[PDB]
Amino acid sequence: SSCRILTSDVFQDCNKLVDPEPYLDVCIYDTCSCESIGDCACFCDTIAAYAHVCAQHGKVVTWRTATLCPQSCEERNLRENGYECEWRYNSCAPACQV
Amino acid sequence: CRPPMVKLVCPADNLRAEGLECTKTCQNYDLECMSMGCVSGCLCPPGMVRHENRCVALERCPCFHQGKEYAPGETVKIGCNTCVCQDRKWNCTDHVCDATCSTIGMAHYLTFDGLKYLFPGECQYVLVQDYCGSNPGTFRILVGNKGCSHPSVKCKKRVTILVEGGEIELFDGEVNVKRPMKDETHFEVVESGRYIILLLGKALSVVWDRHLSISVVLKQTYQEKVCGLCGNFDGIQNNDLTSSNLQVEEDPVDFGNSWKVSSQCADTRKVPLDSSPATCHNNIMKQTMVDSSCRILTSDVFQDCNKLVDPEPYLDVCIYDTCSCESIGDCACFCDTIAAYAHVCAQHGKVVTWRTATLCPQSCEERNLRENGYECEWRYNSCAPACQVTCQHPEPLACPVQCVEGCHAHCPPGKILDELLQTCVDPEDCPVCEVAGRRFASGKKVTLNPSDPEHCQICHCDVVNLTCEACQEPG
Amino acid sequence: SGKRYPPGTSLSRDCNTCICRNSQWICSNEECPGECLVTGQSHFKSFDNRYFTFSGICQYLLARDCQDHSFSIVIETVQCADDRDAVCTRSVTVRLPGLHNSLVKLKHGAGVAMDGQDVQLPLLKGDLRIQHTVTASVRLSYGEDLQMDWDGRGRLLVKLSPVYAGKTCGLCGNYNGNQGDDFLTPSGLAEPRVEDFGNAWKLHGDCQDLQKQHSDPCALNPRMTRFSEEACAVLTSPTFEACHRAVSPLPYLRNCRYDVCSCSDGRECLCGALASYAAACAGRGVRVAWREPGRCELNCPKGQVYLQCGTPCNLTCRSLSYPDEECNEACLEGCFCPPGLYMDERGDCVPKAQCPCYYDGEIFQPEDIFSDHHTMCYCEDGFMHCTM
Amino acid sequence: SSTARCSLFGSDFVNTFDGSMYSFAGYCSYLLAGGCQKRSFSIIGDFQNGKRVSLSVYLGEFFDIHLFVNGTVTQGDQRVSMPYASKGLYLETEAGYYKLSGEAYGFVARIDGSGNFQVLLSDRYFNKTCGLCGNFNIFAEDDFMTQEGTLTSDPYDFANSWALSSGEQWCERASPPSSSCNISSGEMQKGLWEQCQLLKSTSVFARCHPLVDPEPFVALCEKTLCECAGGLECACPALLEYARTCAQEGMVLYGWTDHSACSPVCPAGMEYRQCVSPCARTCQSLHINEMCQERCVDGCSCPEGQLLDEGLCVESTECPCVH
Ligand SMILES: *[C@@H]1O[C@H](CO)[C@@H](O)[C@H](O)[C@H]1NC(C)=O
Ligand SMILES: *[C@@H]1O[C@H](CO)[C@@H](O)[C@H](O)[C@H]1NC(C)=O
Ligand SMILES: *[C@@H]1O[C@H](CO)[C@@H](O)[C@H](O)[C@H]1NC(C)=O
Ligand SMILES: *[C@@H]1O[C@H](CO)[C@@H](O)[C@H](O)[C@H]1NC(C)=O
Ligand SMILES: *[C@@H]1O[C@H](CO)[C@@H](O)[C@H](O)[C@H]1NC(C)=O
Ligand SMILES: *[C@@H]1O[C@H](CO)[C@@H](O)[C@H](O)[C@H]1NC(C)=O
Ligand SMILES: [Ca+2]
Ligand SMILES: [Ca+2]
Ligand SMILES: [Ca+2]
Repeated sequence: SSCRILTSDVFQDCNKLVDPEPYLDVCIYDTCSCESIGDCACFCDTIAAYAHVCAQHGKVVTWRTATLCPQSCEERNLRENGYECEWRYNSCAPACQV
Repeated sequence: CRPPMVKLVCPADNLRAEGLECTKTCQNYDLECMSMGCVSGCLCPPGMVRHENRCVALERCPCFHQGKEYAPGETVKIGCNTCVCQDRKWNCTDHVCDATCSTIGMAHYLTFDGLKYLFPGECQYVLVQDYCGSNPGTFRILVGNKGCSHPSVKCKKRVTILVEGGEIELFDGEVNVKRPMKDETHFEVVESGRYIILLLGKALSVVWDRHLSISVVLKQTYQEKVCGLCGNFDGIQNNDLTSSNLQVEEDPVDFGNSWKVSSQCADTRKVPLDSSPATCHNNIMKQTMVDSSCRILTSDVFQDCNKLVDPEPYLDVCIYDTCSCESIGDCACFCDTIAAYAHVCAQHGKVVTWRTATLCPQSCEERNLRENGYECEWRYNSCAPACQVTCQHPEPLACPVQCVEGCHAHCPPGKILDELLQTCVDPEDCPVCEVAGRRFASGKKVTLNPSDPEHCQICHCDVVNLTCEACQEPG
Repeated sequence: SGKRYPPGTSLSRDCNTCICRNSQWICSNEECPGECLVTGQSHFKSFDNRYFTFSGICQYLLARDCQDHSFSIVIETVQCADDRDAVCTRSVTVRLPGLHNSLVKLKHGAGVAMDGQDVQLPLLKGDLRIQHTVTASVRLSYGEDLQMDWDGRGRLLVKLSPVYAGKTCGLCGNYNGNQGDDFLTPSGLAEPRVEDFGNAWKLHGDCQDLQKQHSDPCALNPRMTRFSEEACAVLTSPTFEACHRAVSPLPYLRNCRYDVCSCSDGRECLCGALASYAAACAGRGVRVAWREPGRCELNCPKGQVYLQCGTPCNLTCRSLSYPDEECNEACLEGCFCPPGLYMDERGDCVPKAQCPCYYDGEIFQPEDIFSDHHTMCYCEDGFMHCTM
Repeated sequence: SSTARCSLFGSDFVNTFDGSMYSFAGYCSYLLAGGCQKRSFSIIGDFQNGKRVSLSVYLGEFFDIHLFVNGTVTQGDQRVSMPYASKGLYLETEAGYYKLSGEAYGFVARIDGSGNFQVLLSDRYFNKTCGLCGNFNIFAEDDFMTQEGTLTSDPYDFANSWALSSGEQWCERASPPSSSCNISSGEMQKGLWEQCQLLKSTSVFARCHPLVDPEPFVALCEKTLCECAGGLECACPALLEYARTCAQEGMVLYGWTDHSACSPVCPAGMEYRQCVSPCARTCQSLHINEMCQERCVDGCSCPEGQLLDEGLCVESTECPCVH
């Protein structure tokens, strides 16, 4: 039921282009064996993989909330004495920039 | 031997030739010592004692605590009680401080007097009430769990509290009134950070992290006038398992079933006592991975707090919860057990930053993105003040909690926050009220002065309106 | 305890009674005698029932009378194995300022000395009595408000009566009813760490200060994790089911796993930890039979035999020479032989026809006719039928 | 350097990380290495009576391997095949010699054909480990830090301190065995004393003298040339340990076994090379060069051709396929 997020409302656009059944087989295999305690990463990385494939086919996806795989980004603004606030988490942003 | 001390020899006069053997220093001066004779050494004069190789000339030598040196006159703060060493012994006040329940995780409870115990249940239970024995009584706080005999991503808690004829309850991260109480003046809600702080009187308060932790706070006023799963708040720790039937039990699982609300629901079962709860049972590796992750409680960033608060209770909960809890996508049955210890540390003045990007991240960027322009005022904090001033609650409040974690807004001075709008704003744009001049809350919907009909000059204020209604004459 | 009882019953919590009326128990609140316990490696129980472990190596104060000075008890600890976590008690010293300011020393072989001189027991001085026990132990008894037990291999107990409530101080605590103020150090202030607490009651400065109290000595000997976990799971098993309800097991389970992983011979550390729990259960009332050929059935000598619950009233050959003395004892465990046979000097239990007399300190033989110019006596059957 | 070396060679002998030799006729299990403040692992050595049986490695409290000299290996009580790779430990065979690598944990353990143990251990444990192979400072005068934390001079009350019992073992103290050499001697000693002397004289050994002294090596051999019989191969264990030492200190030495008349034992087909590479191209290997750039290793390997296929040597023409 946690891995049925692959077949969820926010992925419906991508489920038509890419079959989720392979990535669902991995989501069950990994986090059955993986005992997750403090780093829910053997689950959140299997879903970030499918979302990466979806984005390469033009389907940008925002599946990540505060109670599911949060991925904060505030540390790259706090090391500066003043909180300049330029770093922000992006669903899918260009990897090739200047 | 050296001049500052004089040599000694065994006299054959008396067997009591206490010399180098019974070497009086500071921490053993008051204590009693054996002796079969002297060692015929060279010992300090009758008017002084050894200390750190120095024969400190006076009996003013330090007054230790936490293995640290304190010269006379120096002070320490323990709780709400300052304490000072006069001659050679500490001299503390007798102001009884405020006590605090807790629901550390899914199935554990920390009494007022301080007693961790294991009680997994699935019924509805009395957490604390004043209706106890020969008391008239004022309130009745309950706690209702569901699917929580085994800690997991199941176990959502529900809490009902009954005070002044009221019924305000809460679940699913929200507070829901069901019956408003009479004296609305004392009712007060503060939604600051990760928490719902909730004030109900001069000597009652509740603190809830929206998921599992229930921390009701009480004051000296009660002092052996309450009972429930939290105990009676009398200082004695051995009598916190006095059940409803007025006797102590040796087993906590039979104590809690005395405090269920429905007599016809299930009694939770005596589990056979094992250190490996559910899934740590047969898998010794997962019993080691859970420990080493829970040994963060004894880590470098907590060393300051490990001296004030023993981590061994909170470590027992960290192993129990996330053994049973199968965490998949929400690592919360681990991160909440450690946020609890950090909250206790902060109340003793020890602010702590334990939270990184690969361990319990807790982002806060959502309260800036909903605005078309990313205004960037909300920021996560190690521990920030829970009692502040806003458009709604502009006045300073009774502050049972010094600071709290969570996503805290911040913008430069001369700007006040509202909660309806995620952003902050100047004061004058708040719907604040001042009718006839005096400073009070933001136009609280309260009938002022029902007491004196002749002096009944009623004045309400919805948002800004300089209004005053008329008092309906009884005749 | 999850059991129905009709109205009008009267339970007892071993010190106080509780009568059922209208679904509520009416309970008496009289004060109860205290028990501070030293056992295992370095496992302590306070008078107010706080359990803790402190592995310090010095001469510590355990219990003192702290408004007057009727007694003081001092405990001497040593490292007791190759492991650094193994720290046992070797001796315990006692001071009675009321009697010559005498100094009793209970030794590691269950011996006893008074001011250097070793002593043959019993030692019926005026106030204090010291006699052996059914288990080759030793019991000090000063008046009627102070009992002790053996510090041969390190299992001291002390019974203090309610007249010492809140007027004692030491590692054993205040004896006031509260568990929370038992880490109360001599400066009138409580410390949260057990390491700092015990290091404040040491009597010598040359000694070291313990920096670290460990909890898992199985980490330094990882060959014993399986034996330690499986051997004391019997304590949480249904073999002890009758006193999980009377006294909590999980500390005694925590002391076993520390002792078997830490000590030299876990034959005896295992079977000394299980006996620590059984003695606690029996103190409430629950007698238990946990002995087996595997689980340490002791080998009583030739004439004697294991006996779960007996009576030390009519056994020894000294009891026949002293009948008008009383036996206000309990039903004890140990090694006896059948009732027609009575112990002797040399531990040989014989009939009462070969039982000597222990008159006037001296010992006479089964038909010694002694006489004087102002009396005549004869030891018949353990009793010396004196006349004038 | 970056690493260390302990060795338990011959009958009862030991060589510490810092160059201290001593005999120990142990009767039970003893700790060889591991942290003395916090143990993430513990290498252990089990004896039956004087003579050694197994090397063991326990990882905290969750995992255990027991490699024997006979070849058997067991995880706990269940006997397992070999090779084996579980939990960051690769139980393999390099150059005819069994190996137990724990580079994540920072150690390499190997037993040879004669049964001699060996432990290589990282510099991340300098003055951070103590046991029967002592500590890993540079000084050899202080290798006897007992488990109580005190020095010592007798090797036994030191090594008896590190005994680690079990529910099944329950071991007693060990004592020096009786010396039947003071009585059994004569023309044997005069002739047999020679083999210990060549460590000095012969040119091949005559250039490690600035690296390490043979003085403690000749001392330990002469007390074992007296009980054996019918040959001169009783001195070569001390002689082999001297070579393995000088190589570890950064001087490999060649051809010393041509005239020494003591060939270290190895299985059929393979003979004792010195300085062979561990990644010997076998019959079912990928031709992947400039990757196995590890240090050169002593051991036995096949002839010039004659590749390896399941623990034997066979010519390349008879290479099989796999399906
Ligand atoms: C990053 O996310 C925002 C909002 O979804 C989007 O407008 C933007 O195009 C993304 N990255 C870029 C710079 O393309
Ligand atoms: C401690 O402080 C109080 C304050 O009133 C004082 O009366 C008392 O003499 C002081 N000494 C002690 C240690 O009680
Ligand atoms: C957290 O709050 C404190 C007190 O306001 C402040 O000093 C600190 O800089 C804040 N840090 C963060 C992470 O916002
Ligand atoms: C203020 O109160 C008056 C009553 O006299 C009412 O008519 C008016 O609408 C109120 N103003 C607001 C903003 O609610
Ligand atoms: C010797 O090897 C055999 C082969 O199966 C094994 O059974 C045995 O246990 C080994 N020796 C010892 C002492 O274990
Ligand atoms: C080794 O560690 C001990 C214990 O801290 C220390 O006393 C000693 O100086 C260290 N020795 C070296 C060579 O660093
Ligand atoms: Ca209480
Ligand atoms: Ca107390
Ligand atoms: Ca050394």
